[PDB]
Amino acid sequence: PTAVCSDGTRVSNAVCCDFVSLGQDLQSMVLQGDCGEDAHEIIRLTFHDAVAISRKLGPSAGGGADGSMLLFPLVEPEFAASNGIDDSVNNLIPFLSLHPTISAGDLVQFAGAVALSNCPGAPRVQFLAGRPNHTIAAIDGLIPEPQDNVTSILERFDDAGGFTPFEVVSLLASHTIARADKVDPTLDAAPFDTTPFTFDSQIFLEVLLKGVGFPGLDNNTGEVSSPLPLGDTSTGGKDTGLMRLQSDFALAHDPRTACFWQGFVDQQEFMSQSFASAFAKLAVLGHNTDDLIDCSEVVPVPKPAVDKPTTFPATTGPQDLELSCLAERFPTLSVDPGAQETLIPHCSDGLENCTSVQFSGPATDSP
Ligand code: HEM
Ligand SMILES: [Ca+2]
Ligand SMILES: [Ca+2]
Ligand SMILES: [Mn+2]
Ligand SMILES: [Mn+2]
Repeated sequence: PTAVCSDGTRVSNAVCCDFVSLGQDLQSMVLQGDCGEDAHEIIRLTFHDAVAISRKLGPSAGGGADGSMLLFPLVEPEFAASNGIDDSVNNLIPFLSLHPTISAGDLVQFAGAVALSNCPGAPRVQFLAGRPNHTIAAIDGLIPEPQDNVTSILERFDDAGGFTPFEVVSLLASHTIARADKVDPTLDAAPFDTTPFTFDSQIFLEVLLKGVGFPGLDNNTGEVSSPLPLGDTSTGGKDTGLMRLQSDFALAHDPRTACFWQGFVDQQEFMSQSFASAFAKLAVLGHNTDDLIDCSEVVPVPKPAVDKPTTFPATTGPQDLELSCLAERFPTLSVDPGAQETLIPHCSDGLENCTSVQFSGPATDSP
């Protein structure tokens, strides 16, 4: 039966109402309404928590979206594939006691939904509640790494939850708001696209440009050359140059995924809807949706997509593209004016001095 919540929201089930105050606390205490560092790491955690599940190995290998990352913070966060995930994990642990009617699995996925809503252009994702509050730690080896090839990547997603190559590329839209802190031991927050605080299709276009150099070292595992490597870090600045993952490069050029990859370029609505569909499927891995309840209405309405069209970043152009998809012509797009590479801002407000909430906690990371 229906009820209305404290902020006035109509809900199909009154047990959805407990998520209202949780969302408010996630914003006030961690996310701060920003599509910033803390939001990005929390979105990354939804994937690390959910994908640790295997059809072929059976339930003992992992329970998927079950909050195992939070309930066993001394196990999975410290596996090599998850180096750096401790930040999100430690930020979320306190909410377990603060909102004890909400399972760790629900907490992770709801935090991800709220985090996404802070990012201009992101979809309002489905949110189902009712994941059980108990599980066990997954085994190591279930999380794809940037050095993995496409066959491996596709097999892992298929084994986790029957994701198709389209769904995999759709999920990787998330790298439109992604940066790397661990891939290069000399770099902090190296962005994967020129708008890491905007949920747009720049990532799809920019992975297709010819690489020309590196923002840091030239020999990091899982990293390939970037088309826009220049930053201001060599002189003490925080605007790290753009980084490209080997896995993104490979997905953009593999015959199984290349057309899906390019298909999202300058297709904002198609990209956000496709991400939303694949993400909703990721969010319930390890669960039958019949055992869950629909609490989608308590997901905040996201910031709207920006006005700006998809364009070539300064100093780049269509002549720099490496195309692989024969089925669809790459669209004609404007080029941003400028003779020099434009620094990619370290903060959503365009400055370099922003700071982020970080709670201390039991999960740890390595350099
Ligand atoms: C083949 C699959 C994937 C690979 C190889 C991969 C790899 C990576 C790597 C290497 C980083 C940088 C981590 C660091 O050094 O700090 C990263 C960050 C990130 N990942 Fe992915 N990822 C994959 C899929 C996904 C999916 C499915 C999602 C979400 C649906 C996701 C969301 C994110 C986000 C939001 C960040 C940014 C975190 C931040 O900026 O602080 N990734 N990913
Ligand atoms: Ca898990
Ligand atoms: Ca972006
Ligand atoms: Mn960190
Ligand atoms: Mn990060």
